[PDB]
Amino acid sequence: PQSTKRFFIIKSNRMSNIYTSIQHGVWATSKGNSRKLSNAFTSTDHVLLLFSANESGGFQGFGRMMSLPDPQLFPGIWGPVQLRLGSNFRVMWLKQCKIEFEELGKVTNPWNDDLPLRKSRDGTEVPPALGSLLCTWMSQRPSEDLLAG
Ligand SMILES: *O[C@H]1[C@@H](O)[C@H](n2cnc3c(NC)ncnc32)O[C@@H]1CO
Repeated sequence: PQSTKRFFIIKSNRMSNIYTSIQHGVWATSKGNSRKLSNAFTSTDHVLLLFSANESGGFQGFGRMMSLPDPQLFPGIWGPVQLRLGSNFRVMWLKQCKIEFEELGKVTNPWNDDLPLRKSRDGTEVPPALGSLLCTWMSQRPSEDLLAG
């Protein structure tokens, strides 16, 4: 499928990887999600990534996928978990913020089996009407210095 904008929820089990992503403009995901994001990148004008650390209760910001996975990009930057991930790709964070899932009220995702937004696994796609609004709301918040600490 070809389209203008697509939106994916990214989960991280460690805050340090979010900090590394922000400092270096890089991400990597599971091998299966890497194929999904790669297919989206080559078929979509803009692939937006909405970042939510595990057990953080919400989103820390969003960014645009800028390149395809590349084994030569920052090899091994995540440590040994690199072995369980696809290759690294460039991401440009467009906003760092704090928005809790609870602030959005009850929201479910029709592209993810009617699961609550807060129950999204890594790589979950959201429909464009919802994804666009999530990015708009994030952009309208004050920027948060996530690297504080
Ligand atoms: O639920 C997810 C998730 O939080 C985690 N995940 C996926 N991709 C990453 C990265 N990329 C650098 N860093 C930390 N955690 C990550 O994996 C589980 C699924 O096993």
